Amino acid sequence: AHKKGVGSSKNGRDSNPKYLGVKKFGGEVVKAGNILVRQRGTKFKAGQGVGMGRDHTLFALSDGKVVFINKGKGARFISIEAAQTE
Amino acid sequence: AKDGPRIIVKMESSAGTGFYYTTTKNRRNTQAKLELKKYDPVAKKHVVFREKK
Amino acid sequence: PKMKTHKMAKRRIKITGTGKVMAFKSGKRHQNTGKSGDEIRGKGKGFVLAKAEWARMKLMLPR
Amino acid sequence: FKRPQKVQEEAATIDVREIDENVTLLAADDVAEDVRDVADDADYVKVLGAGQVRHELTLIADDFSEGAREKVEGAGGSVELTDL
RNA sequence: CGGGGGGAACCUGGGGAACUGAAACAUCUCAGUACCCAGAGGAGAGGAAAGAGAAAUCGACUCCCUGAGUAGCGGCGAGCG
RNA sequence: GUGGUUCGUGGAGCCAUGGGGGAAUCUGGGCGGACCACCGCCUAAGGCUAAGUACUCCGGGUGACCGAUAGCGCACCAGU
RNA sequence: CCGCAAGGGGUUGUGGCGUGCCUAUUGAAGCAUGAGCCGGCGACUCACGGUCGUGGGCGAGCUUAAGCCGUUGAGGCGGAGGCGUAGGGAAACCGAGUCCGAACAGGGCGCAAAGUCCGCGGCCGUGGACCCGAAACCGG
RNA sequence: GAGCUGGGGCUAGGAGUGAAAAGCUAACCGAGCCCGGAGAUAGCUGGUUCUCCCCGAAAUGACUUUAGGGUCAGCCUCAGG
RNA sequence: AGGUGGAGCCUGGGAGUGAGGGCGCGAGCGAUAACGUCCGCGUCCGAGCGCGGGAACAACCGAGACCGCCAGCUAAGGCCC
RNA sequence: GGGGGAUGACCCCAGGCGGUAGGGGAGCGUUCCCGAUGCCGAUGAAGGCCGACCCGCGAGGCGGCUGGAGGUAAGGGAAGU
RNA sequence: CUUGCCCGGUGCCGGAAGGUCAAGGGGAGGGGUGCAAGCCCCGAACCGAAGCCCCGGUGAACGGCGGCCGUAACUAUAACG
RNA sequence: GGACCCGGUGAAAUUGAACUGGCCGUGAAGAUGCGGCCUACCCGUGGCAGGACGAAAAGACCCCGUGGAGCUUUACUGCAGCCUGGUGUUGGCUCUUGGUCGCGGCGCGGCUGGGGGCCUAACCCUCGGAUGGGGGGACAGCGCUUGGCGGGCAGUUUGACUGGGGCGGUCGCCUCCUAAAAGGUAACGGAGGCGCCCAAAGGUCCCCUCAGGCGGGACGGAAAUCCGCCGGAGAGCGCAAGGGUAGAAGGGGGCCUGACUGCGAGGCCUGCAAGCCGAGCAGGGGCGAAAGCCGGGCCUAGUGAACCGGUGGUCCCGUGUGGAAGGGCC
Repeated sequence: AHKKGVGSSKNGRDSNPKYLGVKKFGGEVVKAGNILVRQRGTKFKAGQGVGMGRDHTLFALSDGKVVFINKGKGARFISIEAAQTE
Repeated sequence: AKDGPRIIVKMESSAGTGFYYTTTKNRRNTQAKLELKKYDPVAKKHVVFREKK
Repeated sequence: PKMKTHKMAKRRIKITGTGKVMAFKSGKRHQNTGKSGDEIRGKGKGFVLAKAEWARMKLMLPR
Repeated sequence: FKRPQKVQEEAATIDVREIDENVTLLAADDVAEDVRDVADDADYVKVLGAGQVRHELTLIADDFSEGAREKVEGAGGSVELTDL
């Protein structure tokens, strides 16, 4: 009443990472960028990454959310010109 | 839970009476009859809190 | 003549004039779940759509 | 959550504006200085607030909501059943 | 003096089942059904309450509608109700 | 220890009983659902009782019922 | 041969382009099965519920069972009930508000849009219930 | 001769008998036959009718004692905004 | 932005198949073997996507079958019989 | 779908129209119940037998021969179609 | 002619002193209502049956009845180890 | 002796229909009927078997229906029978030891338990010649509950995958690769981890700067321990991988436990349920002077519906009212 060996055979299961909302769309106080949950969002867009430059999301409200390192936590604000006096 | 007399043993802790309790998992592993910390029973707020059960 | 899984009608169930129906959250709790707290703050009421049709119906009439 | 048999008690659904109005047609009886208690639509008189009391009237019934009973005072009375 | 033998269907008692549903099947269901037995009648069944329920309210038994697919029974499942 | 009851062992009563103990004659004695106080009901452990509902072998009536492979299978020396 | 005449009938000599017919099938002429031929039987129905749509009678709408009236036999009275008339909640109970709670953060709802009875239908449940099909179990 | 036999009977069919293979039990008993549950259930198999108009399918995904079923999705169609 | 033009979105009733293959391509396995299977991107067939072609051949190249027998241009493919 | 429809219909052009499960709309005959101020037939009910008018159609009408007695509904209803 | 070897498990036969354990007796004690006598339960220390546990006997009772290394063996188990 | 020719009689399964040739090719891959071609008059009777996938029979061999029926054992359960405690119509007489509470003990006391005896009037049997005798006898038959054995029988069951059924494997969840570059996809395709744990890897406030290599000296000659240089961090992080990433999660020390209740705007993935994130609002703390962080961990695995029940809190229900059994809510 056990299990065997020499049959590696070991399928893998599912995930579901994304950039949801990609860069520069109607910004809604909701899941910003994703690739590491428990995540700790940030302020506006993010531009820090194992790449160099940065990314703007011409979309501004409360805040977004990170992914733990990847992407690059937000902080470089950027409400967007669409955040002035009505 | 999965009651496993394996250094894995579930317990709680009163609120000096603050009245009832609050959730907690544990491990004899170390410090046996050891278990204290504060909270806040329906009883006002705070209150010393032994855990033993 | 008709009745209804009176059951489910008992447990989880019961509609609003809205023509909709709901039953208490229903995450985990109330079995195994030393788990956590905030998770606790995880039992109000969960309203599943589509299917809530068998349901409602099958119940139909009194509820 | 259900019981091991029957038991139960009682009470009904009767409310404000409701009356004032359809009770406006209740004027075919005690709809003058109005000693309500129809007798037309319901069972076990209760008074729902919402609306705006009126037709100045004393009501021989079970009870009613907050405002209601209030509004009541707006321009009318309030009598309760049996013993209260 | 009466019986006993009948008799399509219907009647109460005596005894009394699997299929099948539950998408298995042991609980459950079909049911107290189908069948067999006894026996009364032209109808038997039943029938003036150590009843019902609770407004100090109701009152024979029966049957039709309604109560109600409600109160409720349950591997709270199919259903029964 | 079973029954019936909506009750499938249940907080589970009433009535009915398979075995064993085996009370009272009106301040008696069951009952209103474990039990208990108080209230309220009823008076058993014998009997008779038409009428209101069920069923068609029989006779009649009527048919958005049939017409000879339909209707009862069998319209006439057929349960032969 | 022209009882519907200058247009058609019937039969074919040639040539010209052509794989039958049904079920189940990725796919079928079939060599997969179904059927020899003709005539008649023979298969999505009824009831109670519920469910949407529609034809229409009043918006509070609507009727049990029965009482009476009945060539034809003529319907008419019957108001226990039941769905709507707020709902929200395990409940107490409150109530156009309510439950969680001790907090003005959400769930259900308010906001009338109001049905209701019936008729006729596409359906859904109980039904033997689209129609026949077996090996078996159980009673006498 | 545990011989063949006529005539008379006894047992019986979830039960008989059986010098015993599961044999024989009114010509196919691995549990007889008729009537009854009953038109048992039957993801399987077939079978499934007169014309015509309009558009136009899937043969994937998710969970199943579920894999040749079916729930929910995805792709059809009609009514209104 | 939109030349488009006719798909789109929500509510709601009625569904069916819930297992397909064939071809090109990019991958998996496989003896880079099979009209092998296994996932993907487009097409393809769907018992009529019926006709042309490639002899014949769903199916690969072209084609979208309302109907008009004794019209006209072409496709792909052809023009010694 | 849209430009005016008088009830028809007529004109443009847009615009397709191959289609099994399967979805929506429209029509056809079958035996019956109306006889919504309806009745034909011995110089034939009806079925039969045969056909070069009417309809996309499933059917109609109508004329010739047969055969002994019925039944048709101009319109709505029903169903063992 | 001759049926040998094993009762660790199993069936059985015997044992019954000891553990266990049902209904049950039999009381500590708690509980509900109780103005109170009372009036219902839960009740446990100990005594308590076969059975099972434990001791033995049991094979024409079920059943089972070893493995490899070395050694005279000019070569091979073997006489031995 | 049929078969053959005559006269008399005169069936039968199967069959859509048919005037049914060979070829080599083809199609669903073994064709008279489709293509090209070659032989080819119309019919018959006596024959000979090859093809018409000929006839017989909706394969018995196969798998599939969470079909059926028979036998088997340490399959599941249950009954028949058998053993068995207490109880009953199963009455007397005596011999006895045990418990117990009261007043190791003994004396007594109520209590009650074990047991040994002919009898005997039930009961049964007995008979043997009649109803009386005889024999057993409190038995037992036999009734009720207990418990036990119990395939003797009765009823069900004994999964899926499966590039044929079986044997073999294998089914959840975490990562890589496969996925063709958004997301995401089979394969019994590749390889590898998990059904833990840590009370201190918890919360903050305060400090640290890795592996390694080289050069110099104790106990030291791999491999420390210190001292001096070099360093897109290649070390470091409890556990598998992969992302991360020293600025640090990562290494110490200070107090501290929010490893919070009431909630959560608003999103990720999603047919379901789940799964997962999260500012900010309030009560109440902790850490810092404070600007702020704290609703366990660096993450993504450490898993489970709803019912069936336990228990600590409620004081919501409590089936005539007062309550409690019991129930709902946490």
